[PDB]
Amino acid sequence: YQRLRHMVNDKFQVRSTGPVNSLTMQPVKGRKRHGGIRVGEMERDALIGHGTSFLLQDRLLNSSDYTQASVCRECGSILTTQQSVPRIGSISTVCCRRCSMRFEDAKK
Amino acid sequence: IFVYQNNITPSAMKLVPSIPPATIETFNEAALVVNITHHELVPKHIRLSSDEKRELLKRYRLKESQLPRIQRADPVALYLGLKRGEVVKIIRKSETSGRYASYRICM
Amino acid sequence: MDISKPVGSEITSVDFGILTAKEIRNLSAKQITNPTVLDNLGHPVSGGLYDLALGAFLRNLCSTCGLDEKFCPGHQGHIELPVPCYNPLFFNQLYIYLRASCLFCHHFRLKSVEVHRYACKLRLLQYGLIDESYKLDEITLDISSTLLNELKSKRSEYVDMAIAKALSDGRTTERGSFTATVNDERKKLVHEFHKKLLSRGKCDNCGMFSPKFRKDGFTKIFETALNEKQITNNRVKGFISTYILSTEVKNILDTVFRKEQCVLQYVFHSRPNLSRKLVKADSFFMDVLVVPPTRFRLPSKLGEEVHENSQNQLLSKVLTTSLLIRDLNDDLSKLRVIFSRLMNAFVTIQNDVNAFIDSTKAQGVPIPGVKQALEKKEGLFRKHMMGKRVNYAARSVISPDPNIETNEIGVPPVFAVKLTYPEPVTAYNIAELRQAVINGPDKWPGATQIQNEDGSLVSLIGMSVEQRKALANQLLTPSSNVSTHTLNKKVYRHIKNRDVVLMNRQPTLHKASMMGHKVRVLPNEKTLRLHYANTGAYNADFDGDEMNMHFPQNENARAEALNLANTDSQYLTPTSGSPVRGLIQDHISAGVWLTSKDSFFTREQYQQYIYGCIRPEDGHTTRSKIVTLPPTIFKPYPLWTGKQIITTVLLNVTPPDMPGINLISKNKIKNEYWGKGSLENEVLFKDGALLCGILDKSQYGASKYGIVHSLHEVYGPEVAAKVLSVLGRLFTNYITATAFTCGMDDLRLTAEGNKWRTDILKTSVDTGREAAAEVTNLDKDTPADDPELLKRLQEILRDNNKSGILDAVTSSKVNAITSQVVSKCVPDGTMKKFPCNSMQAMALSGAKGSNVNVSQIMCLLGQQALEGRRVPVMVSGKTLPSFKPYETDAMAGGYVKGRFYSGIKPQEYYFHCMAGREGLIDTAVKSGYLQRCLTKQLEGVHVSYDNSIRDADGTLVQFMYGGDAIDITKESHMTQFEFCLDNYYALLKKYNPSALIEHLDVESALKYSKKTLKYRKKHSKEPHYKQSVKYDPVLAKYNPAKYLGSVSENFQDKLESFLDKNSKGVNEKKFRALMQLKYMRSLINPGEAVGIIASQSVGEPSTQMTLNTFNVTLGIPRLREIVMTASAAIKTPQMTLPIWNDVSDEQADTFCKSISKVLLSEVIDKVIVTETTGTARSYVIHMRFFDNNEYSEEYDVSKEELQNVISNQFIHLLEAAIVKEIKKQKRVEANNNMNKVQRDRQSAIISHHRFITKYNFDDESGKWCEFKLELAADTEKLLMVNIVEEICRKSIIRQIPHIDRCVHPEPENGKRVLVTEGVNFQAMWDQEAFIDVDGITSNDVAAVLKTYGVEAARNTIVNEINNVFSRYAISVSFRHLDLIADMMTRQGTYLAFNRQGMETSTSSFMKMSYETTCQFLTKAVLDNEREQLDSPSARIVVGKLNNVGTGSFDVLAKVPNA
Amino acid sequence: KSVVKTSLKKNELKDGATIKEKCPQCGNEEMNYHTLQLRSADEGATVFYTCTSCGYKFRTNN
Ligand SMILES: [Zn+2]
Ligand SMILES: [Zn+2]
Ligand SMILES: [Zn+2]
Ligand SMILES: [Zn+2]
Repeated sequence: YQRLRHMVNDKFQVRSTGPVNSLTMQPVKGRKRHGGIRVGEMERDALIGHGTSFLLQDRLLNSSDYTQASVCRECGSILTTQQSVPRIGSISTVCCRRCSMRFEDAKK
Repeated sequence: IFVYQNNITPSAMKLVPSIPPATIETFNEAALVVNITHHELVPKHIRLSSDEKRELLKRYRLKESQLPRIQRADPVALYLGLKRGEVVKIIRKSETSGRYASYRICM
Repeated sequence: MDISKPVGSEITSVDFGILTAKEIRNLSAKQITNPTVLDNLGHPVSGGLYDLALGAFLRNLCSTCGLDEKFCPGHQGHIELPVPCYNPLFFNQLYIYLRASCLFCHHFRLKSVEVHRYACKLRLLQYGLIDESYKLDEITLDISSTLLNELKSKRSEYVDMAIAKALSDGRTTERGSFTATVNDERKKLVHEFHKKLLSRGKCDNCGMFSPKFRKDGFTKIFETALNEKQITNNRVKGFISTYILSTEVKNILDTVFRKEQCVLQYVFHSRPNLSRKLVKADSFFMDVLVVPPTRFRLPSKLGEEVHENSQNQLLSKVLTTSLLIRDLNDDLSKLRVIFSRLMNAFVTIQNDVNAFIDSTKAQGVPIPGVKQALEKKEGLFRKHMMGKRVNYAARSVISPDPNIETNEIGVPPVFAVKLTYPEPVTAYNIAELRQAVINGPDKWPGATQIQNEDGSLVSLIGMSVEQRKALANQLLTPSSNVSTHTLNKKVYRHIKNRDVVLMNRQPTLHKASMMGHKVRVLPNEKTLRLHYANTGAYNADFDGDEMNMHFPQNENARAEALNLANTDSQYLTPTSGSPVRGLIQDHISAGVWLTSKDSFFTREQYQQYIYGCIRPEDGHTTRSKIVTLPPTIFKPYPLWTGKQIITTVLLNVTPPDMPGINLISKNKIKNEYWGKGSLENEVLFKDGALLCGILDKSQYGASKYGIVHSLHEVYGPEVAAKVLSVLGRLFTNYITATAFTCGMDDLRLTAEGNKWRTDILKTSVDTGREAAAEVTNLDKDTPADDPELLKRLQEILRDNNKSGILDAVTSSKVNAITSQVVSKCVPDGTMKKFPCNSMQAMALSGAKGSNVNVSQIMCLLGQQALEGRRVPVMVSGKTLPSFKPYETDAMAGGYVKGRFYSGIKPQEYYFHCMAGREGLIDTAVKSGYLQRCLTKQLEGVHVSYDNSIRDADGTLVQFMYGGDAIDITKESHMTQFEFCLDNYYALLKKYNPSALIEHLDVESALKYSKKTLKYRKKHSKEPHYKQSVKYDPVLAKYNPAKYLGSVSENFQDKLESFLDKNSKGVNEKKFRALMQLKYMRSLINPGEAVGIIASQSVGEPSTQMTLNTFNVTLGIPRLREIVMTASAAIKTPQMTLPIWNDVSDEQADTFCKSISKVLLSEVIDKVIVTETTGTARSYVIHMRFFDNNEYSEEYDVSKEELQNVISNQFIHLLEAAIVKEIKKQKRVEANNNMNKVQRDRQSAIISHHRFITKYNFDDESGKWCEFKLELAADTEKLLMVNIVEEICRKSIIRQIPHIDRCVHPEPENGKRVLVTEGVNFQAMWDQEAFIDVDGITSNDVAAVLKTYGVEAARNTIVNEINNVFSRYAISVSFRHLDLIADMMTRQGTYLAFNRQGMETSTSSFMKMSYETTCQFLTKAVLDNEREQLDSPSARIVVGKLNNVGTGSFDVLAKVPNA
Repeated sequence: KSVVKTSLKKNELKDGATIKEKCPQCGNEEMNYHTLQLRSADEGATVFYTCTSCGYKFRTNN
């Protein structure tokens, strides 16, 4: 008998919550880097197949890049919204750069 | 219905939809040699009344276009003389259910 | 995702539009002007790409929102372009409108009335009214303006009335109706409009010509040439190539978009423009560039090296060029060369932003543009939206385990201490979580973290037992803060033994490869443990395979993995409704031994085997006390039979309230093996007692109508699972006490059996030469060394077809000798025999191997077949250097007489190696893309609450699933009437009707079913076209889930036929009700993704047909011709012609020949050209044909037919070929005194032919045709033979259009038919005397559609796809095929699953995630399209819950207080 | 016009390979077979059965 050099699971990994890429905010690739297991198009198709919409939501959103983001209802955008800078006593409020008018320009 | 022999002049073909509400249908006698609705793979196509269509669109809460389509120039559509909007009932034999009623809208 | 953090607002729809320059300038956080990114020291330069106003960068706070790198979302900036630029994505469109417009009146060159006609048609199409858009063309009255303006008024009047009329009713909303067919009609018009727009040369409004605009690959437009005739009219315009700047084009389009605003309003709006926005030309131009936030332009850090931003390199280059060109144009004010570099700078700035966005459409490795970023490889949509890397997931090599449940997974403690669930702390679980908190993150079952109600997290990782004990006593403390009193603490607890996990084995070809398993943490484990019952569904073999474990983090996802995607419901696959669960190897071999007559057991042994597999403490029992049968032998010694153990296992796992199972099945092992008069093949179960027959792979394997499947139908899926786990343990324990082995003794033949082997193989030596003498055609069987035979075999060697005939004949003959050896020696000649011969036992049981493998081991390997033929042979005629050239021996051809037990002769062994290697390469070389194309177009298709099959956008695909609404995973025992009868009271208790009788109707449908049966019996002998259409099916009129009796006519006919043919306390009327109720309970659930399931049911089994042919296209290439490409040009187009009974076998063969057609080449034997150079080049072309009676009996061609073709076609074709060759060059019996009728014929031919000068044809005998050709002295040398040859095989004497050959095959299933190698229905229509024109079949779908219609083509698709699967003996439910065909015929045409067919689809997001993302996005923006977010793809893009299955409804809470 | 055989007759070409196996269609003893090594070098051999009474093809690995 001959013992083959390969470890059985050299690719043995487990990830709960590890590092994420800046652009996608999704688990980064790399077993040793505490990386994420990819749920590809075929696994997406299989989760649609069972009619199991919360499992798909769980993999492709909830446990991937789920972000509670600010949106302006007036113009419908996530990129124009920003946290306002308040005074010593005042509180910061989420404001839209697009729909807001420059104070001086507001004339009667 | 105008059954022509070999071909029709392109100038003469323009006179076909020139007199509404009267409709003109052209057919080549070589293409009429065999009836297509007699073929085993061609099910029974039945043109529905404006009331029968109205009822079908209600039962399934459908919009005219939201239905499976049949081309206005489809061989069977040309046979029954279908107009745009007219719904056709197709009784097709299935090798799972037997007689099955399906429908198609002529656009 | 946090349940403590709910969201009150939701995105309902996405609107595609263009950003205006004015809009960007206001929202911008900072104007970017500097090409440098960093100042000295290391701070970002003010006005640069890294400005802090664009967000927090380099440990500095954002200068807009003030937050740090974590909380700052980043802010958009802008670059002010000094001159407007063409937007690359919309350049093609602005180009179309530039070429289509007049440069004088600034209107489109197309007549205003024609333009208004398009605007009218496009306005009516904003609402779902296509019929009205066509009816507008009927509105009709060089034409006066007063008359044309009345036509525009009458047309506008009809448009306003047709909209209002449809608006009054529920035909269209204020927002307008939009369907795929509506979209198809819009796309057709917008195309036709632009085609008519571009076609006009001279403006129809003002008769002046405009100068034509030309274009290059890059975004740049220029002027065109102009002949004198065009000049003569550009000068009379007033009487009655040069580059054009971006500003000039914008200024031309500015006026045109103002003057033609009415039509463009509907050209650019898919639905009515309720926003009332003006369609401006500046949308196609860029006066500014938005600068994305620093957040999405961060420099990539790889280890120590911090790479410069990929985006900042090309973007800074654009800024350098912008600043350089605005200054190089500023010094020009104080003024050739300055204009030259100014124009050159105007070009390099447009090419700079073009490089900023794209490559392949730039240069000719460059920096990738934003288009390239969205389509890097598969694309951003495919790699990061449709698919994603996930949290709370693990991967490991799978190891087998029979001690865990079939619904469980063995989780290593390594994974258990890392994978956590957010468990909210409550009064009912405070005890359980307090322990987990104390235990911590390294002791299982523990907890890694604790989340307080304020939202903060407390890690338990660094803490000692003391702090953990303190936090545990603080878990259920009441929230002091009123803003979080609603909330309760969470504990991120270790994965326990009660949790669900998603097990995945890639490739996930079908949903069964992704099931839900129950976690079972096994101590001291380093691998994922999996039970053998799961091996089939995952298609996972424990050969070092890897599996993915997903740990869903919420209860809704838990419930789904435990009740929908869980393993228990996967016993039957939806592909064929057959089992995919069962025991695989040791258990099958164990069962054949345990259930054998010879197997006896003492009280001690018997009771041990019972408790060994059935443990009441683990809830395996149903009686709370292990019940035991009495012994089968009382005196002398008390003994139990092996079969009694199987009876006792069922007696303790099946419910006590229900009666025992009754089944009469069969075995894989024939009675002959068990001796004389045994009935051990007949599997008999009477009142849950195994009384006859052993149990094979055919009973407790993944095999239909076996014991496990029978138990599954009578007692349910939970009991069948228990039986599988119980049997699985029993056989494991039995294999431990009573082992199973395989050895040399199982491979040996007896001295008698080995004698038979040598004697049958002694006749094989003659076979080699016998077959070689048959194909060669030689009487009395010539010797092997015959010189004429060796010359004849050489002829065969040089031709691929001739060698094929030799190989197929010799193979069939030697394989007949093989079959004889195997039939004699196995098993009647084997030394050790079944049940003791384990090698034989494993093949018969179905545990592992077959009788073919057994025969290669004990008898012979046989003929080594290579790519359908024998062994390859060298140019020398030698198959090996050892064999003689043209050796007429079976061994030389690859026939191996040797077996693996005795060994293979060196010569034989080399041949075997060739066969082995060939098998290996095909596996490596040869369903991914085929399935991907179907799934992307069918993802949305599901079952609606109105039982119809509807797409994602609500468009109807089918009125009912397969026409009967039955779930394939239920349609199994629905025809097993005897089974259902034997288990009447068991199933009546299962399908409890007492809680349903008040919710359904018992007569309405049952009465109607009789009325339809009445009219059906009346027109039984009548044809389908003459059949009554009075009453349509009962399923069409009554809902199957509400009316008892609304059943498919197929089920109705089958059920009634059973009650008539079988007269048997159950009445024939009460049984009818039970079966009616069974059908009701077998209905497909509304929400079921029948679309994905269908594509998975066609994809997954199409992997089994990756191997090559053993004429027509088969397997995946044929499936691709249909589903993937919908080819109108099929590789093997055929026609099946049903011949009558009055037409004989000889008459049909004569008819085949008649359709059969000869060519001039086919009747010619020799051509002799006697080139004599004289005066004049004289060419004497003599056509020596075959004998007149020979070609007349082989092609049905007369001598008269040959005369007409040569005298009219051939000579005219030959003369044209010689003239063309002249231009290309410069760029025995004696016949004499020909006479009278012949002289007049020759003289007439001389007048019709220029160079032949002569033309004499054999009119009496009909064997030759001689004609002389006279050429000029300047024509010189020419290769006439080669010229003649080519024209002969090009000259047609005969042929029926589009048909090549008509053949007569063996009658297919009793039907007398003729298979054509071509398609032309109209030609076969004339052969009514021979062919039944109402039964003429064809494989070509497009050809069928063109002649017989969409429904006929639809029927061809379901039949042809079925032929592909039936050939490889794969059964796919017609419900899948019918759905696929209905989707291909949804538009009334023949659409394929590809980019072309998809064009007519509502979801632009679905389209973007398929291919050409930026292209589909451009088409969406130009339509001003609203993505309704109703397709699975679109929902995934915006993070919305999928509308399929659990997302097909809403959950509302009933609250008591007013 | 070729001295050797160039074409096979309509039915004069019999299937040589035959093995004793129970027919799932009705019940026949004589049944044809075919061998080819599909998939990877680790995967087993697939058997292609064929009936003589009707003429029905088949595909099953084990
Ligand atoms: Zn806003
Ligand atoms: Zn900020
Ligand atoms: Zn004009
Ligand atoms: Zn048979």
